[PDB]
Amino acid sequence: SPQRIMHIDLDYVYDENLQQMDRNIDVLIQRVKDMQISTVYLQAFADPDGDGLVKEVWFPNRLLPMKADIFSRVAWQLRTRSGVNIYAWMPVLSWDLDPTLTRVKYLPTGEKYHRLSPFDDRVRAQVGMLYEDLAGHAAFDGILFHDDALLSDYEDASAPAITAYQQAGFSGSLSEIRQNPEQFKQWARFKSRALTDFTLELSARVKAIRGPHIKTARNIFALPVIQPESEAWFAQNYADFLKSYDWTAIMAMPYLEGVAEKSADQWLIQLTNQIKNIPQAKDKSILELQAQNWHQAISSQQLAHWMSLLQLNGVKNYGYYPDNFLHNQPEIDLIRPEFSTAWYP
Repeated sequence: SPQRIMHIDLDYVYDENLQQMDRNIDVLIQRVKDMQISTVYLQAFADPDGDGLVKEVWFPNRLLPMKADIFSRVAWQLRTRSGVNIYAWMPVLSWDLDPTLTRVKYLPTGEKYHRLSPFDDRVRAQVGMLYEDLAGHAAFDGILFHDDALLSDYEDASAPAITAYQQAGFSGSLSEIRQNPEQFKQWARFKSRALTDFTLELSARVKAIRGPHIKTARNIFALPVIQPESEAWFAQNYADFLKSYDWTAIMAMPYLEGVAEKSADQWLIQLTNQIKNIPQAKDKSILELQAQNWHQAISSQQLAHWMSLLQLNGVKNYGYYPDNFLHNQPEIDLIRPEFSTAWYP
């Protein structure tokens, strides 16, 4: 009954030698089966170097090269052999599409992921096509919208964004908006809503092909959850996520956030406190722990400890990213007792 998530990169199975690649996939399938959990968030795009721009994907499509046709069959094998549902993990904005498409612009007079602008209708149509191509070539149970759906307090300064702000009733001058706290706050919420609405447009396109049973999840950064004024520079709002998606996947990753080593546990506890202060928020949230320190491995002992910590703090829905499945990291013998749902009726 509780949700237990393995967040997996298909980058880790890839090999130009398909025979070897299929052997790698076999290990993945067995690994997830052995963990006895509920859900895999499965990478639909390639990004082995973590360059923050997607140039190729793991499924046939109309716009970008397919590095390998592996998403469909890995999704299928996980669902039928490994006992899990599958969310296709997709970027929202960070796509290396046509150069004439509008990119998110930073405020020219501003103090100082490679993202396309969600306010350009052509961006929305082309990203839409990619989601439609995914939906039309694979079977899966949900969509995980990537953490790249964010905008800073100096974004988006592009022409289509400015037009959208003006249509919404704001000044066309972002600097004038920023000079006034009341406007600045309302502008932040507008951007949050705009990003959310774009994801929901994409979900609708997938549902027009896969049908209405598709669930939605989206990654949210920890700051908008634990210090909500930070919405101003993230364009992510926790309550908005909880109302808009089936699952809000919180990146409960203290070391990614640069939290001091000995303060990780207290940071996690504080996050659970904030969540529990919103009724049923924990019931619609997944807390994703980190299994790597960006890279070294987080010890299996530490990761299991964090999972114990979440349970003891009343959080039952959780998971981790990434899984080094070809190398048993984290060690299944140590993680499984704090992760498996097999005991649950």
